Amino acid sequence: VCNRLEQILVKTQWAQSYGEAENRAAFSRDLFSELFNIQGSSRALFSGVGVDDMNSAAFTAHCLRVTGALNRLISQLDQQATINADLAHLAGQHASRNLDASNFAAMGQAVMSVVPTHLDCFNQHAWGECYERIASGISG
Amino acid sequence: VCNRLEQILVKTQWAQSYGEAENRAAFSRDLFSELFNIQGSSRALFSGVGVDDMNSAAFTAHCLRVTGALNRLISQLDQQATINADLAHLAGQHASRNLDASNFAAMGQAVMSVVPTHLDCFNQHAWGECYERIASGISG
Amino acid sequence: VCNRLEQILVKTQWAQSYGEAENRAAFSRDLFSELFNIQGSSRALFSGVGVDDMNSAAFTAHCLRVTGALNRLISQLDQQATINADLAHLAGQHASRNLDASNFAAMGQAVMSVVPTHLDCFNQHAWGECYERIASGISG
Amino acid sequence: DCTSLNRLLVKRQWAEAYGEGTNRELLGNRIWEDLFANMPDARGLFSRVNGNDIDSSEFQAHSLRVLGGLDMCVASLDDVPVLNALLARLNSQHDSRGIPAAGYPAFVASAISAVRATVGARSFDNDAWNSCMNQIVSGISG
Amino acid sequence: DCTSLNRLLVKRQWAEAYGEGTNRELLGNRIWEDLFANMPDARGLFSRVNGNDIDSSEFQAHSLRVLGGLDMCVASLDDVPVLNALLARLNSQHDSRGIPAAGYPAFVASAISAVRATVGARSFDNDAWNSCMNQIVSGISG
Amino acid sequence: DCTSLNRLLVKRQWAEAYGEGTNRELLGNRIWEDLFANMPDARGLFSRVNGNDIDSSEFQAHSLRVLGGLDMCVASLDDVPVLNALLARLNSQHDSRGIPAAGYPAFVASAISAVRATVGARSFDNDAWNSCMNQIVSGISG
Amino acid sequence: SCCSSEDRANVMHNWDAAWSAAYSDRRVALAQAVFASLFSRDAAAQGLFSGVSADNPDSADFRAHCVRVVNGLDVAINMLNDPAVLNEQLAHLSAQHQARAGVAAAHFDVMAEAFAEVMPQVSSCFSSDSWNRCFARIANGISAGL
Amino acid sequence: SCCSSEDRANVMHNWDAAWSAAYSDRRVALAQAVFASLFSRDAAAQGLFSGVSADNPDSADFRAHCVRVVNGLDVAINMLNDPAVLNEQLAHLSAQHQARAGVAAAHFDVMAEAFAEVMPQVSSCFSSDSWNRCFARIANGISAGL
Amino acid sequence: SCCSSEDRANVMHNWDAAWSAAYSDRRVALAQAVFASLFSRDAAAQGLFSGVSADNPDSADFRAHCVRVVNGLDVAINMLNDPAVLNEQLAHLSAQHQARAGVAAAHFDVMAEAFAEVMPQVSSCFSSDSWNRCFARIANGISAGL
Amino acid sequence: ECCSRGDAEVVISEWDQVFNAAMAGSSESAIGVAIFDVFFTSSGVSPSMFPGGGDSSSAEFLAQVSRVISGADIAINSLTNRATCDSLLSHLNAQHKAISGVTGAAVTHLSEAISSVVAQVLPSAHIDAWGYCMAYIAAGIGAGL
Amino acid sequence: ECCSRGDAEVVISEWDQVFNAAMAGSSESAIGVAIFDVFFTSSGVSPSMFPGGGDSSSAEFLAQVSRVISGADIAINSLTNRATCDSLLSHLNAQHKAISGVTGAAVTHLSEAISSVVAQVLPSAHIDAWGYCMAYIAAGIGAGL
Ligand code: HEM
Ligand code: HEM
Ligand code: HEM
Ligand code: HEM
Ligand code: HEM
Ligand code: HEM
Ligand code: HEM
Ligand code: HEM
Ligand code: HEM
Ligand code: HEM
Ligand code: HEM
Repeated sequence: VCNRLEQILVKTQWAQSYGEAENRAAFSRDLFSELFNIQGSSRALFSGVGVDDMNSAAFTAHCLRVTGALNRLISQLDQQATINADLAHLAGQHASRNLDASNFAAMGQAVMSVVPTHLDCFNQHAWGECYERIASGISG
Repeated sequence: VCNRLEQILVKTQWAQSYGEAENRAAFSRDLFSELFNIQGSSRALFSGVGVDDMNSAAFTAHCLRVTGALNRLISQLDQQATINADLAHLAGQHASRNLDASNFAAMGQAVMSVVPTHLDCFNQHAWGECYERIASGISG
Repeated sequence: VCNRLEQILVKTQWAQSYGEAENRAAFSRDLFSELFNIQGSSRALFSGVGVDDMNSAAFTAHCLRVTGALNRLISQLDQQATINADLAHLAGQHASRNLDASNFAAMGQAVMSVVPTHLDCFNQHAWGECYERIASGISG
Repeated sequence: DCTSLNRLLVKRQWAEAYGEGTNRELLGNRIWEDLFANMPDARGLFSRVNGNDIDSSEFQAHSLRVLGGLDMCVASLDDVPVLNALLARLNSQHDSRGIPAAGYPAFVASAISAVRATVGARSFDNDAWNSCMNQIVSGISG
Repeated sequence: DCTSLNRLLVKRQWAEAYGEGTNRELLGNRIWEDLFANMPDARGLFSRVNGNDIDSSEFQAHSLRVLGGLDMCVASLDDVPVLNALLARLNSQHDSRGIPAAGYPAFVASAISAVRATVGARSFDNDAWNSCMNQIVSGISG
Repeated sequence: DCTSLNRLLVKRQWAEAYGEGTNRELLGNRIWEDLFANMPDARGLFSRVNGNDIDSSEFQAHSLRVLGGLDMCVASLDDVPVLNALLARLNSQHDSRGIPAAGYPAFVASAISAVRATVGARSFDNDAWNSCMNQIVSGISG
Repeated sequence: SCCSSEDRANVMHNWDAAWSAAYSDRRVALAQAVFASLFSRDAAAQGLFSGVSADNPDSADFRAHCVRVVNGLDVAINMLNDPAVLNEQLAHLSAQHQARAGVAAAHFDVMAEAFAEVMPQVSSCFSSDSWNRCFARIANGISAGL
Repeated sequence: SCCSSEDRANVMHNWDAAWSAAYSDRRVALAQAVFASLFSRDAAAQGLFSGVSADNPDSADFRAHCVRVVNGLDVAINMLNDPAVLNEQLAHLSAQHQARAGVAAAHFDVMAEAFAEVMPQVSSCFSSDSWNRCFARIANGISAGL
Repeated sequence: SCCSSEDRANVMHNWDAAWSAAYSDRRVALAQAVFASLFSRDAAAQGLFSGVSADNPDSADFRAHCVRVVNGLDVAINMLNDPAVLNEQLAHLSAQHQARAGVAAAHFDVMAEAFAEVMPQVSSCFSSDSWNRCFARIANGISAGL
Repeated sequence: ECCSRGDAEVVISEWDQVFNAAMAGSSESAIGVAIFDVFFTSSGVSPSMFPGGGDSSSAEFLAQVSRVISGADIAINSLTNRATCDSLLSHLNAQHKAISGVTGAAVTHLSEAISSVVAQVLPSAHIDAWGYCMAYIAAGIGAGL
Repeated sequence: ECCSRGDAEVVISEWDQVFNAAMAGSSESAIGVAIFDVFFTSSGVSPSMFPGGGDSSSAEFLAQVSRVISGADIAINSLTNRATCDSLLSHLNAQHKAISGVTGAAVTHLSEAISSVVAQVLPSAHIDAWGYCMAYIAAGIGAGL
């Protein structure tokens, strides 16, 4: 899953879609807005980071940490040993958060929702394979 | 799969993404370009409609017939009895074309690729459910 | 000094020069920048309101209170009994601040400096008379 | 009256308010909506051209025929010999149709009011329009 | 009549003239200003909602409630079973209120005239609007 | 009523609808066209200023004199002592002119309606305008 | 042939630029030349207009007939942006010409030639192609039935 | 929380894009899902709607009640640009719900959840944050007094 | 001198900016200063205003006369974009001043000086050249005949 | 030319305003049924020629109606590209040559039924442009029939 | 957020249209007096707490009225810069802590009296935006009171 050719395609489209500076913040807020719109039960899981107001600094900061982690993982997609160690670190952090498989399936569909709306070209096949590569490393 | 609420969302986003007039032609060409880029083995299946030149009138006409059929199916998504009869008609036409499940999975990923690049909002969850609803009616 | 005709002229030109919203803040900062540029010894008098950084919220707030007081006084220029009582209140507040006549002459020249740079028409005669009317009520 | 100068002013302002294409329907609608409101019995005179629905295609064709006839006369205001012949023919198309004599002053008032609303009321010469419009309808009525 | 095609046209043009936000007050004001001018006794029926000052906040809320009820029925024009149930409930809110039977044809005339003024008179289908509006008020009146 | 706050609102909206230059003729035309339509006998009162042709230069000067007098009073709404003296003089110019007592409520209705049409009907304070306009005409009439 | 959207936009503008009531001593000149041309191409057509003094062209009677007929074209030309009303008008004009003995559909082919000869001489900027197709769309609606 | 100017602009546009009378077979679907969700979260609330045949959801009677109730929200949502009129309307709605035995303010908290569950599924482009605050501004005006 | 198109545009804007009914406690101040200046330059002119209590300037009677007179200028100034109506108004004003014993044309030259003294003190942005020519165009229309 | 670019543009715009995927399927079926009702009476073609037998309550017929107007929808939206539209009409022509009973007159009747129904739901429709463009579509579909 | 940028912008624009230095002082006094009249009846605060004793004909009270609305005017015009506005409200908060009798409820009453009087002289006012922004101003001034 997620071969060396697909990694380059996903790295290129992510960097362009994720953008820079405040665009990353609006992108990250849009991602969790789509997550909540897809799975309403996932919103309560973030009650500890100011999810009551999604424009607050506290919740915007959480969204950037998650997309920033997605950013650092995609950045290391072509270094298999490095990303495996990083995903294992993330898997350890998420193990106590009472998450299930549908939580990560909803996050994936949220990614498949927001990423292409900031692009002119999007290969959902490569993104499906490479997101699955990342999510399975975290989910367990 | 594809409940009455999801149908409205998909109908709205399809009509806006598909567009009007020549935009439908460029959209339809982009869809099959992504299909061929995702599954190279699917291109030969269209050798009978001028696929050698994807800007030709013959191949552009075929792309519009397929997306036009997708257009008429989505238009009738909220009339279960009507769309079931139409999908059964389409299933009869495709049964002799030597297609498999991966052909329709690739077409779906192509749809998930081109549709959101013409939108500001895209719900891939609803599109996944409702495309699966349509494709399963044709694939058999 | 500052007859009923001059009051109307000064009220019109002040309201237009002072402006609205953030323009009042930039105007008020410019006024005290010109005051400090005209009389360097006056800057230390404001060490209690963050004058070390003239773009800080604390010093911008002080500049707005002073220009806001100038705004409320000019607004009541045509109500002699009301503005006399207000100037007497201001004279009581300034009596313990160890200010002299040159401090108020420098502030006046600062006003004569910043106000016309936000106008197409400016009557320095009327402004000289009416500022003197206001400043003498505060200075003692 | 309707002096030679009045006829130039009326011709210029008529062409402006009458206009081209569908703008003529905008002027016509102002005329018939005003006429029927001030004289409700006039609508019955147009039962053969669907006067009950002034927005129908049938009545709009009638409306543009009438405005075309008025435009015809306005254009010939400075050519009195031809105007008289145009008015004599228009009289033959209206006589014994049962048209009340009060309908022509009322139509004049509606036509002038519609032109005034289209070109603007300021400096509008009601005397030139009334006098020149009266020369036209006096050749048609009776 | 009010054919299936009429209902699509009325729904489209109603939504356009009705609009969003404060545009709904623009349409409502056209209706009540026309209704009260043509039927001055209708204003007394709205004394509890300050009918003497149609620009007050109290009457505007009432006006938008009425237009909301009409919008409710217009949207359900192609869903006859639900429409009949909506009309039956609206009848219960108006019966024994002392509303003259002439008020409903007059309201229809004002509503259609206001929609016509908002979307444009050219090609306006008075037959579709009258026939579809009559189906609505006939379920409310009486 | 006509409270101190009402007078500020009326002054602001009057100046807006009254405006500058030829915009004053636009407001005046709305007033006289409405007044003469609702009270046709009022036009005869203005025979000396060519009331039959409200678009003539003679009547426009009269119209602007009247609106100037109203503007004069509106501007002094918050200066009651001067207002009373202005109204007393205006009473002397209208007494024994044969002006029916019903003309002043009708003029008030036309003036308010014209201001409302110019500044916009939404949130228009009919109570402030009626109460402040009534203070003005009650000093003129009789 | 089809009178397209671009055709009727061109034809309506150039016609109204010549026929507008804002100008003087144009309608008679244009209308007279049209009928002068019609009689020059179909000497038998003049007999159909014996009630309007066709043998005295400069009479107010014949001038008014020419203006009256050609203004009927102006009414129809300015309906080209509302063909639903145009179809009602062309049906109205057809019934009037059926009640006139001797008026045949081939006469409108001669009338088309008369306009095709007069208009290029009078209209600055004239597109004969657009004119021929949009005149046909109007004339074919009238000449149907006869 | 405050329903800001940007909030109501967003909410009014996305709501009207879904609820407009120009579309068909949307209002019933949306309104039914709202009440289906309400009953799923508060089984006791169904008893308050015994006069509208709540036990037969596909009846024209219950469908009309759903549309009638939700259209009341459409009226209030489109008043967000004239809060003086909205306050008059919310006071009117409050008196009507006080005269209904058993309707409590906590029920509107369940109604908010039903809309918060239905709208994301149906409205392309949906801002739950803006919706939650502007629904609260309307619902708090109605549920005052009970 | 001629009050040009640019003159009256400038004068009408600056006058209305000072005289608008939207403001308070400006008209009396301006109008009083005008008449204070007139009496300062022509002590004999005060006798012509004995019916309006000229010897008690702060009376409501004299204040109303000042406002009434100066507002007459506002009416005339705002007619400068319709001189046909202005000429009708200036003829009307002339007949009213001819019926007043003692009012001479030289008095308007003193009235012009009073405005020329007051307006620069009160109007932010004031063009005395444009004012002098457009006041003359109005005053010459009134003072004709006396 | 017949069905000029300007004609095609206004026809497409008015058609998509009246017919698009965002509308309810019942509405699109109601329009298509009305089109077929008009076509049946002007052409005299037997409804038994179609699946469902012309019955508006038969799901088989509403799907057949959806397929036919969709074919017209695809052709209409391709009107500004004559080369692409010619190919679409040529494919439709080959399909109808293999169908016993399809005549060029009936294809014209159905194309005119489209224009007349559009003008009923959109009375401001450019019916001359509709006539020229649907005649162009009809000539391609029924070529040789 | 409460009193968003859009809310602040419309509040400032409507406030400065109703209250600015180009207006007559009598008009600004009339508005401020009306504000205080409303505040006195909704808060029950004694007018003897203020110089002039609430008497609208006392120059001492009209100056006190001018100072209070001017403080609100300065805060309102600073609404689009929260950092500057927070500092202005913090200074006002410290001043009122040293004043015996000032409660947080009364500060809310006076801030609401501002909004209600504005809506009387400007009936088209955005009263929701006024409520949110004046509540934000009131919370800063009366913090801890
Ligand atoms: C799929 C890629 C994901 C990545 C890269 C990721 C990464 C992160 C990161 C970097 C943090 C910050 C931890 C900290 O600094 O304290 C975090 C926190 C968290 N994430 Fe994830 N995450 C992912 C998926 C998910 C999903 C699908 C869910 C739930 C549906 C989830 C729920 C949470 C929660 C509940 C927290 C802690 C919130 C708190 O601190 O109160 N994560 N995640
Ligand atoms: C998923 C939704 C699909 C729809 C709505 C659809 C619809 C259509 C339509 C309307 C035609 C035109 C038939 C005609 O008019 O002659 C067609 C032809 C065809 N389609 Fe599909 N199709 C779908 C999926 C697929 C996929 C996934 C493939 C292959 C990977 C495929 C392969 C073909 C082929 C080979 C033809 C015939 C080409 C020829 O005529 O030479 N279709 N389809
Ligand atoms: C000429 C018009 C003036 C006006 C209207 C004015 C008004 C004000 C106002 C309203 C305050 C706020 C007091 C508070 O809220 O605590 C203030 C403070 C102050 N002003 Fe003035 N003032 C003027 C002139 C001057 C001048 C010319 C100087 C010095 C050159 C000066 C020096 C100060 C100082 C030192 C403070 C207090 C700073 C602090 O709080 O630490 N003022 N003034
Ligand atoms: C300047 C004034 C008028 C002009 C130029 C004018 C002209 C015309 C014209 C050209 C026609 C078309 C006749 C045809 O083609 O059959 C017509 C028809 C008609 N006009 Fe007049 N008209 C005028 C005033 C009036 C008035 C004031 C009335 C009634 C109050 C009236 C009533 C009618 C009627 C009843 C028809 C017959 C419509 C039909 O049944 O086809 N006209 N008019
Ligand atoms: C399609 C036509 C109409 C519809 C949809 C309609 C709908 C409504 C609605 C929804 C209400 C709100 C009831 C409430 O909340 O208490 C109402 C109130 C009312 N309507 Fe109608 N209405 C229509 C026609 C009329 C007509 C023609 C009249 C009178 C001539 C009328 C008179 C009233 C009255 C008196 C009230 C009570 C207002 C009050 O005191 O609160 N309605 N209407
Ligand atoms: C606020 C209300 C009104 C104001 C301020 C006002 C003011 C004026 C003014 C300033 C004049 C000019 C007098 C002159 O220069 O000779 C005038 C003239 C006149 N006004 Fe009024 N007026 C008002 C209402 C009315 C009404 C309601 C009527 C009749 C229904 C009326 C009838 C007249 C007449 C007949 C003249 C004499 C015109 C002439 O022959 O020159 N006025 N008015
Ligand atoms: C576009 C082409 C034409 C138009 C628009 C047109 C229109 C008209 C009009 C408006 C009238 C006046 C009817 C009346 O006043 O009663 C008329 C009369 C008449 N037209 Fe036509 N016409 C056209 C072509 C022709 C042609 C080609 C002929 C015969 C060669 C013809 C024969 C007549 C005759 C005989 C009359 C009767 C004149 C009379 O006796 O008063 N028309 N036409
Ligand atoms: C934003 C939220 C709500 C709005 C806008 C709203 C509005 C409405 C409207 C317009 C009606 C129709 C009144 C009539 O036709 O007589 C109604 C009826 C009713 N509502 Fe509400 N409502 C809301 C929430 C609720 C909730 C949460 C409950 C209870 C859990 C409730 C209980 C009722 C009841 C019992 C009726 C009576 C239905 C009948 O018997 O006909 N409402 N409401
Ligand atoms: C542009 C210059 C002037 C204008 C626009 C003007 C206009 C007016 C107006 C509107 C009135 C009120 C008439 C009434 O209410 O009955 C008036 C009255 C009068 N004016 Fe003039 N005036 C001008 C210059 C002068 C001058 C220079 C004089 C004499 C030096 C003068 C002498 C008078 C007198 C004596 C009255 C009578 C006041 C009374 O007894 O009530 N005016 N004028
Ligand atoms: C503008 C006119 C027409 C268009 C655009 C059109 C288009 C179509 C389309 C797209 C299909 C579906 C092909 C498929 O299943 O893949 C179809 C089928 C069919 N058409 Fe046409 N058609 C038109 C006119 C007609 C006419 C006039 C007739 C008969 C007189 C006709 C008879 C049929 C029949 C019977 C079928 C069903 C064939 C089958 O079930 O295998 N069509 N048409
Ligand atoms: C939005 C609400 C308020 C604002 C913006 C405000 C602002 C101000 C300002 C600017 C001053 C003048 C400070 C100076 O002299 O330099 C002042 C003084 C004063 N305020 Fe407030 N205030 C508010 C509410 C209140 C309330 C609710 C009370 C009492 C219940 C109050 C009691 C006083 C008193 C008594 C003074 C005079 C203190 C003195 O004369 O020394 N204020 N206020």
